[PDB]
Amino acid sequence: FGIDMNTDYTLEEVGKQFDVTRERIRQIEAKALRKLRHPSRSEVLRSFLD
Amino acid sequence: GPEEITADIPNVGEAALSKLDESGIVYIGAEVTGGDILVGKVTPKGETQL
Amino acid sequence: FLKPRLVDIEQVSSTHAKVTLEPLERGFGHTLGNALRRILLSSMPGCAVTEVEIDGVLHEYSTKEGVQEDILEILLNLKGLAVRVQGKDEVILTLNKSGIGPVTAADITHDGDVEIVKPQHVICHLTDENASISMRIKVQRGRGYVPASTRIHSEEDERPIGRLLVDACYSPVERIAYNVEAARVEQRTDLDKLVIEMETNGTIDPEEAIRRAATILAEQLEAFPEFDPILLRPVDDLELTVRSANCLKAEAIHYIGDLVQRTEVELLKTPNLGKKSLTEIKDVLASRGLSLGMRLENWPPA
Amino acid sequence: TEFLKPRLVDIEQVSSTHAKVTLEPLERGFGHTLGNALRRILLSS
Amino acid sequence: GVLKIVKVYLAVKRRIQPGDKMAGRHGNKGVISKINPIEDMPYDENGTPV
Repeated sequence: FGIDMNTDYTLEEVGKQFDVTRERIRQIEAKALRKLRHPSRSEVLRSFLD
Repeated sequence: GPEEITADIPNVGEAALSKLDESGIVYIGAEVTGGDILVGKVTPKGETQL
Repeated sequence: FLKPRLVDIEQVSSTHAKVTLEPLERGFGHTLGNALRRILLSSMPGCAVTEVEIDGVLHEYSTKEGVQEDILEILLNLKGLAVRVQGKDEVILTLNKSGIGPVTAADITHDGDVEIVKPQHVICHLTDENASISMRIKVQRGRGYVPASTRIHSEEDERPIGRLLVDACYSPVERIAYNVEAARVEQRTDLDKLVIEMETNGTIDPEEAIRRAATILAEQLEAFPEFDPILLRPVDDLELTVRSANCLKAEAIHYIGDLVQRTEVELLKTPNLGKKSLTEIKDVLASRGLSLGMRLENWPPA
Repeated sequence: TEFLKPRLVDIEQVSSTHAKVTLEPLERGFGHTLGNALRRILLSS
Repeated sequence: GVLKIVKVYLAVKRRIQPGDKMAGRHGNKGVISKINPIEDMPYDENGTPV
């Protein structure tokens, strides 16, 4: 995403910047969001949705 | 685009949609207080630019 | 240090009576009397009608065809209906009548604890040969004045819009007056009497009221954060289909926290849950960042 | 139709022979009847 | 520009509360200050409050 940064970067671009590219990165995000999905992490963000 | 009186309202619970008929208009004889939706109205605004 | 007591209770009417107290020391008739007047007027059990569902009426602001009374007038008339119950704190009665003529308070169906003090009391009139009115009159018991406006906070699906809430008039007492006259008992220097002349609707006995009054009066002398909030929401907040909700409730799943603990396997083993219902549940849970087989470990705290 | 008893007291007394006692919860109109009846009794008898 | 209009008619019932203005026909105005219990009301020898 563009969080605290200029614009945002394509998964391939993020791959170039991480030296480990493609599908790999797409997985991390999926497991990242997952970790943010379950409560005690997500309850602070949950109230933001009305 | 044209505005709609439809009962389909973005971001509302069933408690909110309860007082409205299928068309989106509050029932006759239904007692209401501040904040209750009398007539559901929705207007097009595309590409929210987040 | 002579303590008072009661004497002849004179009932002059179904409406009102004069209760009297003999053994009163110097100046105590006033101290006891006014204090008694206060509690008498203020705090007393009452049975005043609360909820009323009428025939074809959505709101109290309409007029029903066949009755010259406006619906609001009929509610206001009902509020002035005096009834007394025994074993029930809240009873619901049923009123039915038709043809040309006045509908009185004796036209209701008589229940076990129902006692109508004014059978002649007019609820509403009937102007046409064939015109009929049925209504459920929900009568509950309480203390003090509870207006219809403050009655809605709790809410909790008063959805039967045909049900019009009315202001609570709970109190037997209308007028209370106390006069102290010097009361000469056979031998004693000087003592006073207490003549409390009260006014009621007939739904409370004088001895009873006068008793509870001083009962309360003396009764006052007795001293003289982790985890998701969403987990404790009822399943109805998930807004599932009636079938799924009833099935879950039948499986002892009343809250979201109970549901997120269950797995697909376990849920499919239930007698009433098919693949469609499970699809729906997974969909609505995923739509709010939840799922099945969620562990929260510590169910429940308090 | 249960009733209300007080639940918060705090006798704040000045010196010894003087005292100011207070009670928070109390049903409407009970404060006057209690205060007055106790005052009448306290003074006259 | 207006496709359709929905007019809902509310019936609100208010009784009386402090801040309301009351007056006789003699040019004597006033505002209800506090709503006093029947208990505290000045009463005659008959026992009828005011």
